[PDB]
Amino acid sequence: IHHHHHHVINLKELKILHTSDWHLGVTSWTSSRPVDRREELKKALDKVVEEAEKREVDLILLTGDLLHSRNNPSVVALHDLLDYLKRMMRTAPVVVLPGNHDWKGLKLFGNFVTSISSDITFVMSFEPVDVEAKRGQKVRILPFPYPDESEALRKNEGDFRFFLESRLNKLYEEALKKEDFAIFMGHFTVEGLAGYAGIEQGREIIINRALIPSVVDYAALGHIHSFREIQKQPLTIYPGSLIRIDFGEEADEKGAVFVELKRGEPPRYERIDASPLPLKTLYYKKIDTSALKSIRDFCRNFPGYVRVVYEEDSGILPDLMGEIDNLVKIE
Ligand SMILES: N=C1NC(=O)/C(=C\c2ccc(O)cc2)S1
Ligand SMILES: [Mn+2]
Ligand SMILES: [Mn+2]
Repeated sequence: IHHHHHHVINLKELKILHTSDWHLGVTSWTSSRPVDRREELKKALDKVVEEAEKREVDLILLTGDLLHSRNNPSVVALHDLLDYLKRMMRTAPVVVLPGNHDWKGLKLFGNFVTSISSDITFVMSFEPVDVEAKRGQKVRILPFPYPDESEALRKNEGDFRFFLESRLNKLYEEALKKEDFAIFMGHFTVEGLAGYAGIEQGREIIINRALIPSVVDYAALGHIHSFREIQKQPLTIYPGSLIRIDFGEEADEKGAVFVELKRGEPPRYERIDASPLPLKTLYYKKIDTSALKSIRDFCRNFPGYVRVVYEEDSGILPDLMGEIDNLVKIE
């Protein structure tokens, strides 16, 4: 046949796959028992990609931290990224909103790649971009990346906040000039999140959810590891990551989201579960004979990774990480 976009008259529906926060390249628990997450992660992504193909989505949105390493991603990590980007592009046009990147290689790459292809678009600034979806639908993208110099501008909280708000107002106005659909994409922490917020060791951008341009058909967010449905109008969602990165994500649901839009109807979505490996934390006062029994018994047939937390030493610990290959941390 052909392998370009279709052009359907008066089509007022849009099918979206939104995934985020891949963290390609991650090795977890390096201080206790390093575990390369690559194999588990690629399984999840395959599942997401296969779902996309089955649902014949029209557009694929990628937000958040696709690479784990801020400034120095490994070659393997890069190769997996570009590999998965190609696979999606074979399914549907892809729009990518990069996370908090350091290396300048990305911006030149993203622009060049966007200039030469009609199936991937990198949105690296605050400028809106119109894109064409799989069946010819015109989609206006309103991007909200991490601001480059303003976080380091050291401008007071007041002026910085006003900068952000004025940026959102601009996006609001640009969304009103929409042909067909408009989608917001952002990479920041929604104000008053509980409890994926209050994360440390990273410079944070807090945005009140009311300030997300209310006239968009969908608000695709990334940066947060847990799936959250922030609000219904405009439908605003963090997909979450695809694997449980660390033990604070034990109780999380991981996957991507499928979203359907129809002009005269309200937006509907289904979660696509990545069904990643489970995590479990076991708690004890001391590692006594009872605790050893409990640990050994639990880990025995548990398919995922296990952390043990305890308060006090009480003699020489047996080589538990030896007998139990599942146990990745005893602090
Ligand atoms: N600290 C960082 N987090 C990221 O996601 C980084 C880079 C990135 C580059 C391309 C892309 O599509 C997503 C993220 S750097
Ligand atoms: Mn982030
Ligand atoms: Mn993240």
